[PDB]
Amino acid sequence: RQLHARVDKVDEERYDIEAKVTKNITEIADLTQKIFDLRGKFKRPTLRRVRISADAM
Amino acid sequence: QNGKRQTEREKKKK
Amino acid sequence: DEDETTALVCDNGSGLVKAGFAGDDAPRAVFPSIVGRPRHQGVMVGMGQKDSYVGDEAQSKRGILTLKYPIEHGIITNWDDMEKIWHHTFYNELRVAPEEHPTLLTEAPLNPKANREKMTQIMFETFNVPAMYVAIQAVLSLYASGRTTGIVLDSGDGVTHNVPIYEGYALPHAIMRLDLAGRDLTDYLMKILTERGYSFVTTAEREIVRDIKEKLCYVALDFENEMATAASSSSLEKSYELPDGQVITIGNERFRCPETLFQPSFIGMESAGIHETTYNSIMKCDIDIRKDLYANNVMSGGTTMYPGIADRMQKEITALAPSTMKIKIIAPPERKYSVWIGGSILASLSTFQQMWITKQEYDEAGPSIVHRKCF
Ligand SMILES: Nc1ncnc2c1ncn2[C@@H]1O[C@H](COP(=O)(O)OP(=O)(O)O)[C@@H](O)[C@H]1O
Repeated sequence: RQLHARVDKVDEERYDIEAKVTKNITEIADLTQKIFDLRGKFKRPTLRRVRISADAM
Repeated sequence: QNGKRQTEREKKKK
Repeated sequence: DEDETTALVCDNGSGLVKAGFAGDDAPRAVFPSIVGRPRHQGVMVGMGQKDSYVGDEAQSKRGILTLKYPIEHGIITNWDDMEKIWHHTFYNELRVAPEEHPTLLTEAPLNPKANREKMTQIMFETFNVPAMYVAIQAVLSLYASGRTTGIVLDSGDGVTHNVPIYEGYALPHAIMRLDLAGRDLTDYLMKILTERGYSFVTTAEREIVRDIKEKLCYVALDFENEMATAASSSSLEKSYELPDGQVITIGNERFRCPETLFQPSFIGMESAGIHETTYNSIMKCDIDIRKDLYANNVMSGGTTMYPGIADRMQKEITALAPSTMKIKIIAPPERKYSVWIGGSILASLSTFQQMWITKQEYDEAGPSIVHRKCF
């Protein structure tokens, strides 16, 4: 009987622990995209294949 | 003379 | 990140939100109680740019945003924006999860009921906080100031509450509440500066005027003599630098705005002013209470940082008070930062562990529990 009470309690707690992990994963995914947008902010001005045809032609 | 917590509570219990 | 499930303390007003954890001396971060939104059409693509901005983000990007305050005169009218402010407060700058910490919020004693009820619901439903308490601003100020007896005159951005407390108990019949606040003084300063050739009517302009007010304005000890000189000579003008390089100087307007606290008629308000209401909060209490409240006028809230205000408040009430008796003002460098400080103290008291509402009782009662358990 104690084990039934224990398994019932552990899954209630387990749900909350899994939810907490999920919340931190979600924050990483969101933070990661903000960083990627900031990366594009500074990399963008040079993302070209440049100054080749200028002499070839 | 005339709640967001109820939803989470249910998820963990179900 | 803490070694204990210390309560989080968030002093959420109509101005700035001060937040940190219980047991500390100061908030970890402060935030404008603002959610900002663009008033322009985007032209460039791949610029990031949010639909809405929160707190300091909203203020930093304000050049093209209209800025709204979810709290007006001490009450939350927009709780979706407060959920955003609290998300930011807790997860971006304090970087804590209320789910593992009790949370203490603050309000005036006659703040309409929806405020404490919605504050309770947001923290229990969106943050799933294990416990809640909504505290009295006067109580918090009294703990911060080292007193159990006195008048708490809290003249901040939202409302002036002005509640007399004796031996830690309310004397509610003597609350000389007044719908006159720092936000009205800001509005008055925008208008009086408009008269000097510097119009202030947009959001960016309003934030600038609030900054001007905080650095340049004062109430002084004697209005008529201060104006006799300020209205006659440039020697009392003070300059301010605006973000675009403009320079504004303010003369008698520098104190005529703030003076509205003593002369409310300046903005069309029908009121005796904050010093008469302070006096009446003492006078309306029993005669064996009055002596202790006269000796303990407790200053807190915003506007308490105007030059001449502590000296003036004691002068104005001692002038109405009877002779022989000594009347005194308490106005520590902890003025206005007393509500947050009190939150830290109160949250941490062992006797207060019987006041916290848990996320147990909450589910059976709902957010209305705040009216059964807090005050
Ligand atoms: N030097 C100052 N001059 C004029 N007003 C001030 C000054 N410092 C603070 N105040 C005003 O205090 C108000 C904030 O009230 P406050 O009680 O501190 O809210 P809270 O309890 O949430 O911290 C703002 O309108 C601010 O402009």
